[PDB]
Amino acid sequence: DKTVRWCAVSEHEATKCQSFRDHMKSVIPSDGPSVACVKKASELDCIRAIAANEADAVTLDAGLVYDAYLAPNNLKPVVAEFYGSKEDPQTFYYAVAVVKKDSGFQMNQLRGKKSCHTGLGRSAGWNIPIGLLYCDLPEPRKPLEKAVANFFSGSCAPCADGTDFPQLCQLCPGCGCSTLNQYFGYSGAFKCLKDGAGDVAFVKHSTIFENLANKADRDQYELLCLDNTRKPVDEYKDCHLAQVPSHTVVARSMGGKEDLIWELLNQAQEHFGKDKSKEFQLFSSPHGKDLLFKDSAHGFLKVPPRMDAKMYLGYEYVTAIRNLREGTC
Ligand SMILES: [Fe+3]
Repeated sequence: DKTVRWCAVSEHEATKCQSFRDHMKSVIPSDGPSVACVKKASELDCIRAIAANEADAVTLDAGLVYDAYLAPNNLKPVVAEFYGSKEDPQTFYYAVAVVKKDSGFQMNQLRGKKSCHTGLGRSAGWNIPIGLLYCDLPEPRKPLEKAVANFFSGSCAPCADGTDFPQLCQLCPGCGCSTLNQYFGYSGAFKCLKDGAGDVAFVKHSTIFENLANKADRDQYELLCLDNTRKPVDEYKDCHLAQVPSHTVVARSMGGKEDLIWELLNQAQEHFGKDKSKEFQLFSSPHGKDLLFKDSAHGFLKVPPRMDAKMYLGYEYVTAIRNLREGTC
């Protein structure tokens, strides 16, 4: 029963945040918790702000959860999104590589292609695909951006430094790290492919389904599998790059209001979860896709007491991330 300062990244998320706040007021008693909205330019800024006691919560892709746990931020995950359905919640998802039908190349022929990424340091759009191509990348592999810029003949990697690596923002000038960059995120990375700027988009299994309603439109796309073959977008379970942890809401390790955060989100998913309301929806919005939370999420699950980021992500994934900034071949 106090205020939770939610960190909204840019204009769109801010708008949804304002709606979230108002609708919650109309249904949460006077002794219930409330939402306040803080607008930031990026997720990176949100991490700082929470650590500096300027905000209290923000949902992050598991890839960014690692950087949020690192000093001097020291944030911890408190609430996780789950996908699939309520009967059988999936606390993970599939990273896939989407391409257009008959484009003519396999996984082993990516050098020279144009790639569309959700964002720098993110699970599906960066960490996984780059981790798999790592050794096939040219040297030096430090900084990593360098190698990626030289592997592909241009790409869109939101949040990257366009000054230092201009090839990385070739498909999306500036490399905007928010929805203001139309090619940002899952659906942004997909549009980058659909519009014809890129040859491959690294997103999740639900992305194409979230964007193309007709099975006939989806039939014009395919998935690149690790065995250098292609498969239909609905056969992602046999044709994906990896399984990664679900997105999660992070908070301060000290005086982080984890109790209020859970109390709020739990009431939120009950009143405005999937199919629960005509006035407001927590997992969709006329203002855009994946705002504040993923459209593909069906609810939340409280993370076990005082769990750290390494434990949440898993040693295998943590290990994958570490090598990404070091590794040999
Ligand atoms: Fe993600």
